[PDB]
Amino acid sequence: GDMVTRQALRGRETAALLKGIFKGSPSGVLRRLQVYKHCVSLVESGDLHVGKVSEIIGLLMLEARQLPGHALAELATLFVEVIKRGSLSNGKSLELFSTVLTALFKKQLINTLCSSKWDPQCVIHLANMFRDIPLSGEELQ
Repeated sequence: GDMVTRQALRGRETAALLKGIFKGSPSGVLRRLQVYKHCVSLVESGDLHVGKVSEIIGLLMLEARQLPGHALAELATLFVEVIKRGSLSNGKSLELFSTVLTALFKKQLINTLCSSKWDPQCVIHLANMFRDIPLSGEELQ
């Protein structure tokens, strides 16, 4: 994954890396999860252009449907940890988290999110994510 991260400076080969992820998919789950976490970190860096980040997020959302429950839960926990760290400055991570939540312990996940303290200057992005995936009657209150 580190080599792919180094090679994805231009952003042209990242799609080929996704094919490599497919080569991982058909050991595979852990490599895919690590690649997803590193891609989330790279998008959080913000160095990549808007179009490349949008295409990468779309491809990741499309590919996340086939992933198993354990990898999805691990990615959700990592996203919650990143939100607690408050190092997010783009809505692409919010869209990815919304897609992961839509794929679907979900009630416990949103309850734990509710118990947490929000980071100022990211409340609008949290609201964007919440309208992306609606909550229940009691959690929304």
